[PDB]
Amino acid sequence: IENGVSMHKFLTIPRLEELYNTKQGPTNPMLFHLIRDVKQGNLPPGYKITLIDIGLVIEYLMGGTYRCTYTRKRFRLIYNSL
Amino acid sequence: WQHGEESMAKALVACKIYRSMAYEAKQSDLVDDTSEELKQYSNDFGQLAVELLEQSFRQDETMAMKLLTYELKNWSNSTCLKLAVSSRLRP
Amino acid sequence: QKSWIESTLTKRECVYIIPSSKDPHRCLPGCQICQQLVRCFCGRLVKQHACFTASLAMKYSDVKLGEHFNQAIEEWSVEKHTEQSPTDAYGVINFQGGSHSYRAKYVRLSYDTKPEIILQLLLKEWQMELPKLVISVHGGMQKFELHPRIKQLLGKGLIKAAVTTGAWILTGGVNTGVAKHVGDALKEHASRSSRKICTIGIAPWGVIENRNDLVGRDVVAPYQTLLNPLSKLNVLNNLHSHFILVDDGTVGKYGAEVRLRRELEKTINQQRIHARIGQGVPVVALIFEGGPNVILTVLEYLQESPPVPVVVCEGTGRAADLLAYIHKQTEEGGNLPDAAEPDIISTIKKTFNFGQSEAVHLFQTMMECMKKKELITVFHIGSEDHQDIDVAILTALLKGTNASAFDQLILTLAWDRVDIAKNHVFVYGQQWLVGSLEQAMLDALVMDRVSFVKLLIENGVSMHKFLTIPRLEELYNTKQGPTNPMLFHLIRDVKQGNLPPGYKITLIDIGLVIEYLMGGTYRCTYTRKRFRLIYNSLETKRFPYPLNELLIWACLMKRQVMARFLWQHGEESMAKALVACKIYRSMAYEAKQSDLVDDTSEELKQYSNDFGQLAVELLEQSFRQDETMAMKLLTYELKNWSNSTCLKLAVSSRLRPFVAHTCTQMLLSDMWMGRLNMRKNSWYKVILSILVPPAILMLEYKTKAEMSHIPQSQDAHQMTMELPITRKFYAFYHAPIVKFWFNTLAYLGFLMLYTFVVLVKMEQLPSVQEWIVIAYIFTYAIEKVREVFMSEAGKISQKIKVWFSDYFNVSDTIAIISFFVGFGLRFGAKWNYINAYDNHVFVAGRLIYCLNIIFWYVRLLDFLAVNQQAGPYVMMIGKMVANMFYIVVIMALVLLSFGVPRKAILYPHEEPSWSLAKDIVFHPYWMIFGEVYAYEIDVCANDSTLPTICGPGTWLTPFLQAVYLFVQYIIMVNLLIAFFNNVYLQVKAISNIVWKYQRYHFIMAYHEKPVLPPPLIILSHIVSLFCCVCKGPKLFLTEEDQKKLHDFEEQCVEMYFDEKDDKFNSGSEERIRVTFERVEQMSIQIKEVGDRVNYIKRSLQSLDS
Amino acid sequence: GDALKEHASRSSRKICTIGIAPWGVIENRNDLVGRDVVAPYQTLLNPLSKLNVLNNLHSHFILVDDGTVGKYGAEVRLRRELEKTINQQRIH
Ligand SMILES: CCCCCCCC/C=C/CCCCCCCC(=O)O[C@@H](COC(=O)CCCCCCCCCCCCCCC)COP(=O)([O-])OCC[N+](C)(C)C
Ligand SMILES: CCCCCCCC/C=C/CCCCCCCC(=O)O[C@@H](COC(=O)CCCCCCCCCCCCCCC)COP(=O)([O-])OCC[N+](C)(C)C
Ligand SMILES: CCCCCCCC/C=C/CCCCCCCC(=O)O[C@@H](COC(=O)CCCCCCCCCCCCCCC)COP(=O)([O-])OCC[N+](C)(C)C
Ligand SMILES: CCCCCCCC/C=C/CCCCCCCC(=O)O[C@@H](COC(=O)CCCCCCCCCCCCCCC)COP(=O)([O-])OCC[N+](C)(C)C
Ligand SMILES: CCCCCCCC/C=C/CCCCCCCC(=O)O[C@@H](COC(=O)CCCCCCCCCCCCCCC)COP(=O)([O-])OCC[N+](C)(C)C
Ligand SMILES: CCCCCCCC/C=C\CCCCCCCC(=O)O[C@@H](COC(=O)CCCCCCCCCCCCCCC)COP(=O)([O-])OCC[N+](C)(C)C
Ligand SMILES: CCCCCCCC/C=C\CCCCCCCC(=O)O[C@@H](COC(=O)CCCCCCCCCCCCCCC)COP(=O)([O-])OCC[N+](C)(C)C
Ligand SMILES: CCCCCCCC/C=C\CCCCCCCC(=O)O[C@@H](COC(=O)CCCCCCCCCCCCCCC)COP(=O)([O-])OCC[N+](C)(C)C
Ligand SMILES: CCCCCCCC/C=C\CCCCCCCC(=O)O[C@@H](COC(=O)CCCCCCCCCCCCCCC)COP(=O)([O-])OCC[N+](C)(C)C
Ligand SMILES: N#Cc1ccc(COC[C@H]2O[C@@H](n3c(NCc4ccc(Cl)c(Cl)c4)nc4c(N)ncnc43)[C@H](O)[C@@H]2O)cc1
Ligand SMILES: C[C@@H]1CC[C@@]2(OC1)O[C@H]1C[C@H]3[C@@H]4CC=C5C[C@@H](OCCC(CO)CO)CC[C@]5(C)[C@H]4CC[C@]3(C)[C@H]1[C@@H]2C
Ligand SMILES: CC(C)CCC[C@@H](C)[C@H]1CC[C@H]2[C@@H]3CC=C4C[C@@H](O)CC[C@]4(C)[C@H]3CC[C@]12C
Repeated sequence: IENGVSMHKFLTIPRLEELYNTKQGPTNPMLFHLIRDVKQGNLPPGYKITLIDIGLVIEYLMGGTYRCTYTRKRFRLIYNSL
Repeated sequence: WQHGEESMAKALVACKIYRSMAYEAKQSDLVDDTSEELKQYSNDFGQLAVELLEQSFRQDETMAMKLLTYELKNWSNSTCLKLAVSSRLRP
Repeated sequence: QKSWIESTLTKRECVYIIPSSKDPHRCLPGCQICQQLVRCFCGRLVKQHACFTASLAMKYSDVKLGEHFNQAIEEWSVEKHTEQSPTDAYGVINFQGGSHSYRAKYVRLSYDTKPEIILQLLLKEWQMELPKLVISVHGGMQKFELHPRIKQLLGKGLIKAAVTTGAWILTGGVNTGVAKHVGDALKEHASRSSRKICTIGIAPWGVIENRNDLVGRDVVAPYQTLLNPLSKLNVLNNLHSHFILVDDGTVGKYGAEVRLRRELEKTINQQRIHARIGQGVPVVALIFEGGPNVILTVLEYLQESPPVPVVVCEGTGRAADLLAYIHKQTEEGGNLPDAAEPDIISTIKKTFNFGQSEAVHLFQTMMECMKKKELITVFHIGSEDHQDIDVAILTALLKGTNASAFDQLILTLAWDRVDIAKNHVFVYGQQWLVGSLEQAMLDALVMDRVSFVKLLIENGVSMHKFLTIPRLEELYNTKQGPTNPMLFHLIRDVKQGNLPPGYKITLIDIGLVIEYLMGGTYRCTYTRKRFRLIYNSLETKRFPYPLNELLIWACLMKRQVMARFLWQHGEESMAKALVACKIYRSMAYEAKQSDLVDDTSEELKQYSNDFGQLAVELLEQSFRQDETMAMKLLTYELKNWSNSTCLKLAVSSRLRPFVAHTCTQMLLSDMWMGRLNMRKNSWYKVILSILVPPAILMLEYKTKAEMSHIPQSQDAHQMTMELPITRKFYAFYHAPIVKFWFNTLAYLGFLMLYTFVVLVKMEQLPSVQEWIVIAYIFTYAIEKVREVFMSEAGKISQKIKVWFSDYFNVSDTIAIISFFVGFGLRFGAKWNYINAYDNHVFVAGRLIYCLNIIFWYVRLLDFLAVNQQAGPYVMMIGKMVANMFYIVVIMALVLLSFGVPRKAILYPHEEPSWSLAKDIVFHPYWMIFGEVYAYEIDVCANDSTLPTICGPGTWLTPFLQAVYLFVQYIIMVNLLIAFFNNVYLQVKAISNIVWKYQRYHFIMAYHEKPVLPPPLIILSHIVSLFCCVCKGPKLFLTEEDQKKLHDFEEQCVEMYFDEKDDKFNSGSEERIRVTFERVEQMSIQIKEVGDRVNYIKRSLQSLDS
Repeated sequence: GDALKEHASRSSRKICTIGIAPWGVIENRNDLVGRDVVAPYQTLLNPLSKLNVLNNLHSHFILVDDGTVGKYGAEVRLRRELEKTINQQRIH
């Protein structure tokens, strides 16, 4: 960042979607569990995580009427574009 | 956290994420607990927010009270009080 | 348009077109290649214009039919062939990358702008404050490098010189020249640091990358530091806070910045540096490299009118290395030493190779620079030049520019830099004039620069000469500095509600404020006949004690740093600190109560408590030196503070740590004695000497010398001149210790009677015991009316408001009024003669006595509280009843939660009756105190005392009561035991302090009391009214003791400040850091000397071969 | 007199610094006239002055009245004779 990296340019969907789907680093076994809960109990074997699914975790973790930007119409629309 | 803006808001969301992860991790019987680690992570961000509010408050008490109550627009139109209350963050 | 920028500032765009020079690039189809590549002599090619008029000419082949008479090709004139319009690019850069997202402002103006409009932009539009210095850095035009030695030091001082003086740094802005390393200096040494430097960068729009990104109206720009290798232009540097981007209409070429920049320098040097000062914002030029354009610029400035000095930095690049070089080999003004033409042109030929004609031309340009050697500074970073470039940049404006020592000082004053003024304006052998120093003081006072007020007093300013009426009257009437909105409000109050619009404050009006703020009988020197007389007249206007008058000014203006400074200069140090505590304390009270603006009362009370602590810390210093003279300091009349007293001023401000200091308590103990020496007597002998008067002659007294520190009445002091017999009786009965016991024996014999009267039958007429009691309570009440009238302060409603601010004076009013209601009903009733108590009026009077008696026992706590130990416990009881209040409100709720179900379950068949109010509250209260009512629980039991109360639902009451007492005792009584035990220590500590404070009012009340107690006091009244119609204590000092006492106070303020520093300078934290800050410097000097020995070894091999 | 300044001549222990000068060469002679009078004396080094200013940090002064004014000289006798008059005193 100091030597000239703009995180606005480096934060596309596939990248930030890739960042969740990494075993090349310190990972959380808690996250894949949280995803199984919000997904009605199912987990397909491959299952590259998506951002609409992270949204359901945060909405579950923040509780109440919290609604993440990953579950909105604007994002769900452009998500299917990319 | 210290890069970007909305610093208290990001610290009070973070306290609530870990706090909920700790609760689920404790209650959920999946592997070894890891809940003592997440609550400390929560209380670390919850302390940052307080230490900022003290900083804001000593500068201008009127604008600091505005910081508590402005709609966020990036955090579901919530509020820094509402996020601290959401995490039972009493200080 | 809703924008001054849009309405006023203008862009530029080459509406006309002029093709590039001649050449088609390659590629046979001449017509295609023309429109494809060919640049305008504007600077942009045909397809970039878009120039709607020219667009319908782009189609034809372009604007301007062909060959066009080569005169007319070059007839490109920015004034003729380029057009203005409401600008497009003004907003906020949002530098992406780096860290923190540093955020700057920009604008795209035309070079056709008038110079004033730019100053209108920086200040009014961009909301900037006018600086006190401008640093115009010229130097490298192309990206270069500095030794990390030479880099960081220029980034120490170019910052520090710009922080302190609130300076603007005018760069090129583009990240290729000096702006890079200027911009880096912002980085390492924390340009924010809670104090941002307003760094500006002026560049031309035609040469900067990402022009499109900065287009838009008030738009945040996603600008980034992307140094593309394929880019040809420069990047805007990050750490510059502002940018001005001239729109020359062209693109690609440099050049259209140097006009505006120099004209901005003029436009700032034509601004008043500060409303109080009559100079202009000075300008200095700084250099880090240079080609021909730079050293030519250096020549311009030295030639300008006013001349702008120059600071060159040896060791930074082509020019600056040379400009120090040619300048070092020069003499006074204008020379090269006899044989230097060959050497210096070779340096030119090597350092910047043009070659043997342009060298000599620019060499002649270097001559005319070295002619004005006096304005140029050659700070060389090698060893120790001009003491750390801060000094050099700031002192450079204090060089041969013909500015007298006044003009030299006042500029360092605006900058708020004394180190410059000390080391470079008060240099040995300076030519100071008569009023220059005094005038600079008047500026430092109003601008609130204490450090120059110190400096000017040290360097020969007598505040007795500089404190006339108009000056000190002007000082109140200033907006050129930190002012107090509270003062003009205080003036409106004392002026009956009026305020004429102009209203230059006067000193008779400040006097009315102080008299209002100090209260009581304070009378300032500004309202007296001597001052009011000479005031209308204006040697005789010089204020013999000025620093008593500027201490008040500093405090009425809420200027603490000035107050504490002006406090420690002069004399009467405690007195000035205790007045100051009272001024602020009253200002805080008025500011709190008065609903004028935001409160500011938390600020004033701390200012009060700051001076109130100084006085205590001095009294401790005095007391540890000499306890006898310190007690004199408490009680001498002041003669500059309304003939008041340091105790009286501390009491006036309720300043308990001074009244509870062990010196006042040691004095109050010595006034309690009187002439008696109760060190070598005992209370057995004082009491016996009251009942046996001739035993007054066989107990020891004090001489006139032990009574020298003790204030006295006039009569009491006259009788120390002579110890005869009739002086030993006066000395005894007029001692406060004697008046006390002589009143306790009368008061104890009062209750014994009044107890007897109340326990024994009372017939129609009062017994002898009861008449003696009415005599006491009557004569005792006359004593209290006397206390109110002779209280302190002539304002009647204050005599009353202060007397009812005391517990035992309010209860006496109730106890005395109740008694004569009782005597009236008792005495003035139609007695029955068959049986008393057939008269309900005689009953009432008697029962008032039986309750009035309670007031007169509790009053024994006023007499028991004279003791060391008893007193504080007495004073605790009130503080503790106040603090237990809410535990007891809960205990009363638990009571009614129980009493109402109990009464309702057990007694259903009740009509409305006031007994219901009792029975819900009566037994549940007595349960708190050990009464279980064991045989009223379970009323249906065999052992019951209420078997008739047995009925439906009465089995619920033992459950209810089990819960009740659990809550009372096991929770609420032990919570209260816990309360007290965990609050005892701090209530006991406050209560010692409050007792020691009330001990002033108690003892000083007894100098005023008559001798005889309140049955025989009427004699002392009749004697006083007989001696009032027919015809307090002071500390009398001779002239040689007022002398030796002021010497004592001065000596103790010395020891105070000395010991306060010696404690600090000898502490651990202060020795670790001076140790730390020298291992800084030594570590640098070892590697320095560690570098020198590396340059000593080279000589060994050199002299070897 | 400056050495008194920097290194805290008071320091709770004042040095009894004496300065013997002649009265005829000192500025503000009139200001120092009077009987047991506190003098409003100041350090005003007027450029148009020709005489010397009494230094501040000296605790005492002996100003010989030679009868004349303007000339130096009438101090060296007393000073040396004071040295004798002290060296003829028992040190303790
Ligand atoms: C024979 C039997 C008959 C009677 C039986 C029953 C007797 C009942 C017994 C009652 C107890 C009697 C003692 C009361 C003690 C008061 C405490 C006190 O002084 O507090 C404060 C009073 O501050 C004031 O300013 C007071 C001014 C008015 C006087 C108080 C009226 C109370 C009257 C009650 C009449 C009850 C009499 C009922 C009968 C008609 C202390 O002062 P302060 O706080 O510093 O205030 C000054 C400064 N300030 C204003 C800025 C704050
Ligand atoms: C600094 C402030 C603190 C000090 C405060 C000092 C001020 C204190 C204020 C005190 C005044 C309080 C009121 C007094 C009594 C009147 C009310 C009353 O009950 O009257 C009764 C007596 O009526 C009479 O005619 C007989 C009165 C005899 C004189 C006693 C009161 C005067 C003394 C006052 C000396 C005070 C001055 C003290 C020295 C200054 C009326 O009832 P009755 O007639 O008996 O019966 C009627 C019905 N029956 C006939 C059917 C039975
Ligand atoms: C069910 C029964 C419930 C209650 C029952 C009893 C409790 C009722 C209690 C009422 C007191 C209310 C006052 C609260 C304290 C205020 C602070 C204070 O210091 O006040 C005063 C002192 O303190 C007193 O005057 C306390 C008096 C009561 C203590 C016990 C009396 C013992 C004697 C009676 C024995 C008789 C026994 C037999 C009688 C027949 C004076 O202070 P001030 O001048 O006002 O200044 C304010 C302080 N400030 C400046 C810091 C703000
Ligand atoms: C959440 C916290 C838990 C609390 C703890 C548990 C709570 C305790 C629970 C106790 C159990 C209840 C005892 C009563 C049983 C029934 C009584 C009955 O039938 O007959 C009796 C009626 O007597 C009454 O109706 C009185 C009710 C009992 C009052 C108990 C108060 C609690 C004191 C203790 C509290 C501390 C407990 C200490 C715990 C170790 C009498 O018999 P009878 O035939 O009707 O009449 C015979 C005629 N005669 C009356 C003329 C002789
Ligand atoms: C710790 C160990 C304790 C032992 C535990 C064993 C428990 C055994 C339970 C026994 C209850 C049943 C026995 C009585 C049967 C009904 C008839 C009767 O005699 O009624 C009697 C009242 O008493 C009642 O009516 C019942 C009382 C119920 C509450 C008992 C406590 C509950 C447990 C604890 C929870 C408490 C809550 C605690 C909250 C913190 C009426 O008799 P009397 O009063 O003499 O009046 C007769 C005359 N009359 C007709 C004129 C009115
Ligand atoms: C205000 C301040 C004054 C100063 C005080 C000193 C001066 C005051 C001194 C004296 C004035 C009183 C005169 C006495 C008259 C004698 C007759 C008498 O009383 O006989 C009684 C016996 O009892 C006594 O004789 C003692 C009565 C007083 C008891 C309290 C004295 C202690 C205080 C003072 C001394 C210690 C001092 C302690 C402190 C160091 C008999 O009772 P009776 O009521 O007479 O009979 C009628 C009964 N009937 C109504 C039921 C029908
Ligand atoms: C500010 C002070 C002033 C207070 C106000 C003034 C007070 C003066 C008030 C009144 C004076 C006049 C008294 C007579 C009243 C008319 C009734 C009457 O005459 O007879 C009746 C008395 O009835 C009663 O109620 C007597 C008791 C009332 C006094 C109340 C005092 C309390 C004041 C607060 C305490 C002070 C605390 C002050 C602390 C600040 C009946 O009695 P009788 O005549 O013998 O007839 C027998 C009847 N029988 C046939 C049924 C058997
Ligand atoms: C007629 C025959 C002749 C004899 C009669 C006389 C008999 C004797 C009379 C009284 C008893 C006490 C006598 C001893 C005094 C000792 C001296 C002393 O130190 O005094 C102290 C106490 O001063 C007082 O006044 C204390 C209260 C006593 C008078 C009122 C009674 C209150 C208590 C009633 C309770 C009711 C209990 C109910 C029980 C029934 C004052 O001096 P200090 O402490 O040095 O000051 C310290 C402060 N300093 C350090 C800042 C300087
Ligand atoms: C819950 C804990 C464990 C207990 C469980 C078991 C108990 C459950 C609860 C309650 C039991 C109620 C029945 C017991 C009475 C039987 C005997 C009787 O008749 O007694 C009396 C009536 O008593 C009544 O009429 C009872 C009133 C209704 C109950 C109200 C709730 C009280 C408890 C709070 C709610 C519960 C929760 C409280 C939470 C701690 C006697 O009246 P009588 O018959 O007219 O007598 C003739 C009178 N004569 C001769 C004078 C004419
Ligand atoms: N020497 C000496 C000396 C002699 C007597 C005293 C007693 O002082 C009396 C005054 O003390 C005052 N006072 C008191 N009085 C104590 C008291 C008064 C009455 C009762 Cl019934 C009780 Cl339970 C206790 N408490 C105070 C407090 N908490 N804060 C401020 N002032 C207080 C009150 O105005 C009262 O008039 C103090 C010192
Ligand atoms: C928040 C707290 C809740 C509890 C409580 O405080 C506030 O609520 C209050 C209401 C009071 C009652 C109001 C009116 C009457 C009528 C009167 O009728 C005279 C009849 C006859 C005489 O014989 C006339 O001749 C008798 C007294 C009674 C019942 C009061 C009793 C006390 C009560 C219960 C008080 C109690 C302490
Ligand atoms: C409600 C009325 C009609 C009946 C009597 C009320 C009771 C509570 C009154 C009558 C006498 C009163 C006392 C009279 C005198 C004093 C001394 C004072 O320093 C504190 C209050 C205190 C201790 C009073 C407390 C309240 C009191 C006890």
